[PDB]
Amino acid sequence: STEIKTQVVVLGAGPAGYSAAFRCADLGLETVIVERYNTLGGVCLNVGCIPSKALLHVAKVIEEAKALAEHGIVFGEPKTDIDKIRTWKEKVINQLTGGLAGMAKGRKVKVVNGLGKFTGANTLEVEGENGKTVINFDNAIIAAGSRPIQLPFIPHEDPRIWDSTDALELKEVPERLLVMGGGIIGLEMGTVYHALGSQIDVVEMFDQVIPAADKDIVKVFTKRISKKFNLMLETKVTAVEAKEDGIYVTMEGKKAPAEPQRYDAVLVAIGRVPNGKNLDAGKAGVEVDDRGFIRVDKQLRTNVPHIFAIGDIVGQPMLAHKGVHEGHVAAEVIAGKKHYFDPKVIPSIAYTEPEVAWVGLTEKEAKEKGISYETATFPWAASGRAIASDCADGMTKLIFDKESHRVIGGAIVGTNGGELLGEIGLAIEMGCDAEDIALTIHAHPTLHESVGLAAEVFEGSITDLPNPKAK
Amino acid sequence: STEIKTQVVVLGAGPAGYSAAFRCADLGLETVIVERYNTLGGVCLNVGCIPSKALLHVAKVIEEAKALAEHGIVFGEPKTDIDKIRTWKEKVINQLTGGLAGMAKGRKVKVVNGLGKFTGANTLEVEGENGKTVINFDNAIIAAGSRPIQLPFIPHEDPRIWDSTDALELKEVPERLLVMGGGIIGLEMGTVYHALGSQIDVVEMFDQVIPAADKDIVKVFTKRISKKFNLMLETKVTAVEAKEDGIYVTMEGKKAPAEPQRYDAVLVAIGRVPNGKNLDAGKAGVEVDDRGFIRVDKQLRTNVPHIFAIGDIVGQPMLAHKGVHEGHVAAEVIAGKKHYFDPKVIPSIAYTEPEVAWVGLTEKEAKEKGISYETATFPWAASGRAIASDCADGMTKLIFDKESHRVIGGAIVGTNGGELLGEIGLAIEMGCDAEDIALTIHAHPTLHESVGLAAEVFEGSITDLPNPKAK
Ligand SMILES: Cc1cc2nc3c(=O)[nH]c(=O)nc-3n(C[C@H](O)[C@H](O)[C@H](O)COP(=O)(O)OP(=O)(O)OC[C@H]3O[C@@H](n4cnc5c(N)ncnc54)[C@H](O)[C@@H]3O)c2cc1C
Ligand SMILES: Cc1cc2nc3c(=O)[nH]c(=O)nc-3n(C[C@H](O)[C@H](O)[C@H](O)COP(=O)(O)OP(=O)(O)OC[C@H]3O[C@@H](n4cnc5c(N)ncnc54)[C@H](O)[C@@H]3O)c2cc1C
Repeated sequence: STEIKTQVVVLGAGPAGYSAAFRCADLGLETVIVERYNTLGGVCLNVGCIPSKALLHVAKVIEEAKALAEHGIVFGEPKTDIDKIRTWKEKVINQLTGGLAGMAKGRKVKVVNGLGKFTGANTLEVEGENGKTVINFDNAIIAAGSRPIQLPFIPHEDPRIWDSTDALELKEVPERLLVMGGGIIGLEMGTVYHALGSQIDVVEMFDQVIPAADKDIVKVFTKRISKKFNLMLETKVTAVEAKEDGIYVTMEGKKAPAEPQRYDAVLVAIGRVPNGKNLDAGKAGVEVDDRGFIRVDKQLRTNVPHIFAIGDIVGQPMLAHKGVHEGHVAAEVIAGKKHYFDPKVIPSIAYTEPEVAWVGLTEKEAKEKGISYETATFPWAASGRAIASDCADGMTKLIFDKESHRVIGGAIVGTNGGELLGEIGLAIEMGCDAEDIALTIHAHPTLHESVGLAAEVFEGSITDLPNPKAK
Repeated sequence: STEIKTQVVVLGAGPAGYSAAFRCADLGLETVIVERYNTLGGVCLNVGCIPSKALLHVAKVIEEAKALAEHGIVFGEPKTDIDKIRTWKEKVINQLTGGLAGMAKGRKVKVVNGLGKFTGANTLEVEGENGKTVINFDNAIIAAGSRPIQLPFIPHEDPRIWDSTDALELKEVPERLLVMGGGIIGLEMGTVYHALGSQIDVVEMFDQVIPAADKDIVKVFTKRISKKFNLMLETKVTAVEAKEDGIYVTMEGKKAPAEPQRYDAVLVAIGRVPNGKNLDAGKAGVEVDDRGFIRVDKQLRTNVPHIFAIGDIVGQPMLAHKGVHEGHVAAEVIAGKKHYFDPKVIPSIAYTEPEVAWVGLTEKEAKEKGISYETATFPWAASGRAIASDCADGMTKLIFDKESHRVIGGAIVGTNGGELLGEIGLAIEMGCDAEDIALTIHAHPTLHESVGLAAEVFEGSITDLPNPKAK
């Protein structure tokens, strides 16, 4: 065995973890990062956002190429080699995980391979293949992330029952695939496999996919994917049978078929739960809650002043950008700076086609916390760029506080829609009002000028559309 | 003949004109718009930005499809029908011009077909097929736009010598095409024709394409298109001969070939000049300058208090978004409101592949008006989204004022790069400083988060990069 000592040890090397660690190094702190897997970057880099975007990019080009056929460019069908696609994806990932190790070396952050668990309130041991390493620390940042949900009546040991990780290994292209969960992750994998040939069924208990998004926004999305997928909303999987020739799924609800359906694979994309209970947090005084989260305060302090928690392990939303930013705050706080983590806004994007992107308050949220608001919408059907890009069903929506006229939220549905959120997130943060946005000159013809036009709709000054607001 | 009377007559129905007209109608003014061609929307809609986007979209998918070949999706070569591509383009345009007429009717803006010229300081006649219509007006908005430059030693009567209009009719795919002018318009048509098969030569007097954009930005662009085009910088066309088997072009300068080269067509994309001298502006008191522009003030007043000018006919930049905004100000001013047109920022975008987009001060501009500044760059090679989208050469650049820390400019080179300008234009308008941007949470993985990352580079807080700034 062996024993070492530093100021800061970080547990987990996803976006939250290594962000904190690198920020610690840069603030002149002595840092060690503990990670159980062979590479850094955690879920996001290895089995998450990045691999997903690579496959989604491929799926998009395929679908866009095919659409050109009726305009005079006929590619015919792709000859496809999933093994090479898989190799590309692995190349993209390895490039980035290399950079991460590289930068970890440049910042002299020691990396330790093992599963780490808390010994005492100042001691953490990692049992990695290497040996038993005991770590003595002044400060600890817990960043151990989350994992996919499993149901108990489901045969999760059968290789045809997939979690997201399995979907992204791109083992095969199932002829008929069931997606359990009309959430973001599930809808994205649906998009990938449909491009590659799979027939897609989605089963969702709620009455709309992407439950958190507004109704009008998801209405546009749904009218788009219901052409591609078989959507079974307000419907529920009651039984799952592993048979030789398939997975037999029995459903009940509004769209349930009478008989059990046979599928070649089933992706269970129900959600994710925190890894809070697996660190022996108890043995360092840190309190885990019932659901698995390690609750923290504006400074990312656990109930143990010198032990911090960041990322998915801390609560919704389980998004990468959240983790990074909390990681920075947590490092800065340890390094003495008086900083706090409280963003008024956190963006969310579904990178389906069309994309569904939103930030700030949704109508639902305001309609519930009793905020009085007005919305303004610009439909892409009136957008030169959108028509010319053959993506003319989409809308940009801004949500204003009706007496301050301040922008409190925004949403997009459309191709490359997610790239419009930067402007909206910035405006909310800066306290912009409709006039500020409307009078900013937006390039023509872009999609993002729809943001400014939405504002003009509010101001009742818009000319690119019939204008009922003024006389 | 026939004679009519209204409060406002608008001359020209491009983006500036119909914007002004529609804004006038909405402000309760009696408006007539005069346009010489059969459809509304002017150059931008009919032979400009829209047709260009349509063809550019097609070209992009073609190039993106072809690149998938080395990843496991092999489409092989497209069977192409330029006549159908042409029909598509004409469909996209007709849809939008239909909407224009429609909205013109809904706003009860009378449209008059003819070439209009100024009779007196309150009287304009239009000679259209229809007849002779004399128009008596209280106010006139001049929005007659610009036209492409022609050189005099060039045989412009030869159908193989093209302006942009000719390029966009997509008559044929020349085997060998010469683009005169490494400006935006020229570089974009090069991109279209290369996708459809044309061999491309560009000849540019300056030492870089897109002269106005920063060196470091265009460096990245150039290293990309120099793989596709034959770039002849610091080179000049001295002669052009119409022969049976081609157009023989003689060049001199740094990259000039010894002998004249034979080309199947030559696109002359040197620039555009104002239509200021063709309206008999003289006969209404309006003064035209030497170069063709109708100079105006912060309110878009000509030297004749009740006669306004908007759009290309007024000065650089000759961009559609400028025209629209001025058109609104001009209408509002006429309707009594005390409004002014002075934006601190006007974006520019080349919709090539990769895109080159910039807004606010460039390094050049500041290095000349003696502003002391610092820049921050984020290279896309470090971008997960960019790598995963197979577009990993690109950079986002923010230019800050070094004592206010305010953002004064920004530029992007990369795929869909133009959609990132909205955020940057807004921040400059709002007077944001690097911290405001850096602390705004940007979605991961998007391209636009490179904006926030560039700011973090400036703050010296960035962790997605080796950070030099912090010890
Ligand atoms: C399919 C999919 C798609 C996604 N797409 C997006 C997206 O588009 N945008 C977005 O923002 N987010 C996306 N996410 C969510 C995102 O990946 C997570 O929010 C993010 O990875 C959380 O990072 P983290 O640092 O908190 O945890 P993780 O990335 O989970 O990192 C935790 C690390 O700690 C390690 N670890 C755990 N326990 C121990 C132990 N005790 N000892 C040593 N090491 C340990 C784990 O191995 C892991 O590497 C996606 C997720 C999935 C699954
Ligand atoms: C190939 C190309 C690509 C372009 N791409 C972009 C781009 O991506 N982004 C961008 O912002 N801009 C782009 N532009 C520039 C943009 O098209 C112009 O800035 C815009 O059209 C200017 O609009 P306007 O109303 O000022 O003038 P115009 O669009 O030129 O409209 C003037 C109208 O007045 C009419 N007219 C002129 N004289 C008379 C007469 N005396 N009587 C009656 N009618 C008359 C003309 O027929 C015309 O319809 C592009 C231009 C070209 C050529």
